[PDB]
Amino acid sequence: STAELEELLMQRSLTDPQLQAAAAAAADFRILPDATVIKIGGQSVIDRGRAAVYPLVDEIVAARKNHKLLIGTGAGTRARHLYSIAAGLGLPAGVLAQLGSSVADQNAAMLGQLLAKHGIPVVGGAGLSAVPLSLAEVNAVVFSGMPPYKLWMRPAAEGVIPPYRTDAGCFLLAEQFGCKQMIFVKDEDGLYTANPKTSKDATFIPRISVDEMKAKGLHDSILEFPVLDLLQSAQHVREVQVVNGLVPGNLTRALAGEHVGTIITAS
Amino acid sequence: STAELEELLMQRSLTDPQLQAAAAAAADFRILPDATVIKIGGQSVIDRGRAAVYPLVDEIVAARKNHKLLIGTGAGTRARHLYSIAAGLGLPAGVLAQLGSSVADQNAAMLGQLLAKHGIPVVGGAGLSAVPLSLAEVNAVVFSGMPPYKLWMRPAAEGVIPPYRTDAGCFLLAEQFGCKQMIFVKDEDGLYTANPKTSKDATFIPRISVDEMKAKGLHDSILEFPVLDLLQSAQHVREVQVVNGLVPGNLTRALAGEHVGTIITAS
Amino acid sequence: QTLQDRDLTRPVAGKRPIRLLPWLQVVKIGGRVMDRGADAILPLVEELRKLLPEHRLLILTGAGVRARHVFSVGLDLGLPVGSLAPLAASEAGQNGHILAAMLASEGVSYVEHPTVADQLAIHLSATRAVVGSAFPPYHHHEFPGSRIPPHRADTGAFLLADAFGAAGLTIVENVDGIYTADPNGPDRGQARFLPETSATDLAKSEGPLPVDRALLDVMATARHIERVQVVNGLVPGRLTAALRGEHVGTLIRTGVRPA
Amino acid sequence: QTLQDRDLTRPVAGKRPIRLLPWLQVVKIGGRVMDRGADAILPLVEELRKLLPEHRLLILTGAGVRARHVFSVGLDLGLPVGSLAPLAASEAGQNGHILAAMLASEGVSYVEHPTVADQLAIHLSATRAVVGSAFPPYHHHEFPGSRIPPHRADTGAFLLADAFGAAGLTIVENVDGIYTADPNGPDRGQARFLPETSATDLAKSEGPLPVDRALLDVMATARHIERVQVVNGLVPGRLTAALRGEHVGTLIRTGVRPA
Ligand SMILES: Nc1ncnc2c1ncn2[C@@H]1O[C@H](COP(=O)(O)OP(=O)(O)OP(=O)(O)O)[C@@H](O)[C@H]1O
Ligand SMILES: Nc1ncnc2c1ncn2[C@@H]1O[C@H](COP(=O)(O)OP(=O)(O)OP(=O)(O)O)[C@@H](O)[C@H]1O
Ligand SMILES: Nc1ncnc2c1ncn2[C@@H]1O[C@H](COP(=O)(O)OP(=O)(O)O)[C@@H](O)[C@H]1O
Ligand SMILES: Nc1ncnc2c1ncn2[C@@H]1O[C@H](COP(=O)(O)OP(=O)(O)O)[C@@H](O)[C@H]1O
Ligand SMILES: [Mg+2]
Ligand SMILES: [Mg+2]
Repeated sequence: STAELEELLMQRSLTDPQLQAAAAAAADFRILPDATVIKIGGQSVIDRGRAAVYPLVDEIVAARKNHKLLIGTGAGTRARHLYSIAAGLGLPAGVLAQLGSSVADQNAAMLGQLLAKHGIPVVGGAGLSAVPLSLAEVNAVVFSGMPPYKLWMRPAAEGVIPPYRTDAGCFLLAEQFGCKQMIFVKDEDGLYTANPKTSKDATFIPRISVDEMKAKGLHDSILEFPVLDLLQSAQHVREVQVVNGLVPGNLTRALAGEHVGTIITAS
Repeated sequence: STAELEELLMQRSLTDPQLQAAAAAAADFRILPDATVIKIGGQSVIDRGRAAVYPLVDEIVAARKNHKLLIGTGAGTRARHLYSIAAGLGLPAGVLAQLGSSVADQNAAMLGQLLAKHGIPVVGGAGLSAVPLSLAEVNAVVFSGMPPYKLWMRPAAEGVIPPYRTDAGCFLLAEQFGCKQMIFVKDEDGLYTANPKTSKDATFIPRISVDEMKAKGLHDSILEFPVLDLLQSAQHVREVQVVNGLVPGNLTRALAGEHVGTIITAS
Repeated sequence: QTLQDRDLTRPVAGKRPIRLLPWLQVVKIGGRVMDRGADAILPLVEELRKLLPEHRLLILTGAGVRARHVFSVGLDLGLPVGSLAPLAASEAGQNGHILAAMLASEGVSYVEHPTVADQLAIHLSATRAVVGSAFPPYHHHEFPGSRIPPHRADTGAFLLADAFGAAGLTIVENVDGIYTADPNGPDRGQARFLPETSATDLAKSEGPLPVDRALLDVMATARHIERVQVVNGLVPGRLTAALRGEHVGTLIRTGVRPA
Repeated sequence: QTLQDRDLTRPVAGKRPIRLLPWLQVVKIGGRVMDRGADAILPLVEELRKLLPEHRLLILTGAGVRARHVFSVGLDLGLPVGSLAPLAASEAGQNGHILAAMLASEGVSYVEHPTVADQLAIHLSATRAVVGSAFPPYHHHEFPGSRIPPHRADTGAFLLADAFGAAGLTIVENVDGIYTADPNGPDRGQARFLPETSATDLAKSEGPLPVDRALLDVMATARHIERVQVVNGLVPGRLTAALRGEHVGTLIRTGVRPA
């Protein structure tokens, strides 16, 4: 009933459960259903320079013949330095958000310049107006991975580090556009039972639900912990895959739908 | 099998699950099965002076014709003052334990002197050696409610306030002696959904399990929160009753097994 | 004053974030108040005019009925919540343009969200008040779950007020405050006025509120704002009284500790 | 060194309780070591004799086999855990009397638990070491649950060491340390030596340990002691090496943070 929804929208508060339930029955349009969102890790990939980025640039150029890619960048070490300065001053999470965004912008600019000669642009602006044309024509765009919350960033329960960073920024774009998948490109095969960099014998985990991660204490391990909650609330992207971008071909296979790293499912 | 238990006791560590399970099958002897342990609140009763204590003294004298009573005392306001001094210095929970014990001793001495002419003694010492004879002859004893942990007091997760105080001290004596019941005498009818002294419209709760208390956030409300865990581990005292000692007859009725305040059950 | 306070060995709360605009008063004007047109807006503009020499004001407007209409069209088109959010935020902006124009002769202008985030201190040194949109610029990055954008005008205004460490946030509504049920809804016969409530209490409740439910969630992580009053802007003088801390509507306690 | 460390606004750990005897070394002698008689005790006494000019020592003895016997009789009589606890503590006291007598010519005496709780500072100013019972005086107030008293010699000794804020607690055992299984039990073929472990890891495990399981619980609430080494007192020199922090047995991390 478009009329009962229209009637509730005019006459009730948007907080009214009846209106909320009526809105949930609305049709569900996917804006870019054939596109895939990829995050290129800031700390895990871009901060590693040529030996990490150049092979992934080659994979992206090869992949954009068969896949439509929205390529988001993490921020990494320079954002961590900015957070340490600003948090040491007691500046609130809303102020730090801007700082992390500029680092993600730097990394999108650097990645984008390696791809410019292939026609692939860096896109920005509140509306991301350059995405539809670029995606139709050169099958890929590069964007900065931070969400645009700025001073309206929701703080964590404790501390001033912004809890929604470039994992969330990339995941939410995949969800908003109704993309067919979301692939996180990092520097490890996927999720382990502990940090594989500091843990003697952590066990690789190839598939896990959000609830299983939380029960194992892995909520804030491989992805920003709020991304697990966004994942469970998501309408369109109900799972994600994390892969090792340092291994040639992992991104390519993942784009084709292969199970190559860790698949994290909402349910 | 006394022989298999004897064999495990000699040959395994006491931490061995096989030994632990064998010991759990041992017979269960109740030392004072016909006695009842009562706690007289320090803050809620004894600190209130004559108007609170004298009516309860009369009830105790009347009750010891039909019931055998171990009457433990709380500590109350003076222990709180000692804790505030010592905690403000950063002294550890093991040092504060001694301080609270001396206040509970004061209150047992004061209560005991009101009962001396009825033959009822104050008993103490590590072994409580005076209990069996007093209980057989005058049907009541007064003891100090603090556990004797002293410097070996287990601290709470946070802070230096001893978490095992006079509720625990009284409950553990009831459990050790296998008494037929444990009655906490306070200054409210029992457990409410919030502190009835500071809450406009808290709801009286006449019966609740330990798990139900924890789920409602009432773990540290009417009793010291560790007492709920001791209650669930208890072999002999699987429930307790809290009653309002300011209402004449509540103690008497409770001693007779009447449901007059809040009954808290292990299960 | 409590025994726990005296315990030297207990964990200590972290310091609060530094306050950016501690002398600022934030006032959120409901879109549905603006929807009443001149009958409501003109007395509110005169009241605001008299507040300018008394307070430094960030005036943030909500969206009102037009956002319900664009939601109706957008939902019929199937659009996701990150498409609906900027469409509604636009309506809050238009209410801000209208309100600022009414105050232009007093030196008041509407400013866009980049200016609010970054240059508010300079503009509030220039003039006594500025107007902005109360909606946050979440745009494509609105949270999924509900098909209705959760972070709306109340929520944006509180996030800003608490990030600034402002002296207060007052929400100006078309009703007296929060009731136990919609005072204009099918159960308005059962509606009881709530002079005071905590955000945690409101969050556990179910049923409609005059404030975003996300407002209660961001109050739980608030660092500075201790209370927010919802007052009736259709009653002249209640905004003025609320800005002086007088209790003339519903006080929501955020759960931030005072001391 | 972490980003979280730098965050001025995060909660700060409470101060630690003041240390009563910060210069003290606490040494727990296993009852089963004492049970071996002169063959074990005489070399241990000579080692202790040479440690007296180097360390100030509170030497706490466990109970050993005799407590197993009194448990056997008491359980057969049906007695509850608060009856068994002081009967076992008595055996730890008798081991203390024996060990102190061997050191009497060095000025060492056994002291009862009231003296340990209240007058240890005066006695350790008089003499270089004193002996006590490692069992705590929980007596009737032992916790129910297991029919075996949970708070035994390891647990008492750690509670004291941590309450004192002592420089260390070393546990002297009749094995090299903690294995993955009882190195004298039916699965000793599978027993793997653990040079280092955390108490949280040991607590999640099931199976026997050479230390009380309550030891791990009181380590979780510890405030000062960061590590406890379990060493083999049947190997002369390992106690001496452990008191200088050399890694000669199993190190248990309590989870207390260092900085
Ligand atoms: N429990 C409640 N207490 C008070 N009002 C309620 C309650 N539940 C629903 N309402 C309704 O909410 C109405 C206000 O609607 P709403 O909050 O959407 O307007 P607004 O705040 O002006 O708009 P915006 O959020 O766009 O600024 C009130 O007139 C009332 O009818
Ligand atoms: N995982 C394990 N690692 C090492 N020893 C173990 C383990 N499990 C069981 N044990 C046994 O525990 C024995 C030591 O027993 P126990 O700890 O009871 O003696 P103790 O500490 O001397 O006595 P007390 O606690 O009375 O001082 C070791 O000889 C070993 O056989
Ligand atoms: N259990 C885990 N499995 C896989 N990767 C992990 C795990 N824990 C942490 N990581 C990865 O290690 C990287 C950095 O870890 P973090 O805890 O942030 O410490 P730091 O950044 O100081 O190295 C992150 O990219 C994170 O995803
Ligand atoms: N929910 C409750 N129901 C019944 N009694 C309660 C409840 N909460 C607290 N009390 C009682 O109130 C008394 C004191 O409360 P407490 O929280 O210790 O504050 P204070 O000691 O400062 O008054 C205690 O005796 C306690 O048992
Ligand atoms: Mg509203
Ligand atoms: Mg041992």
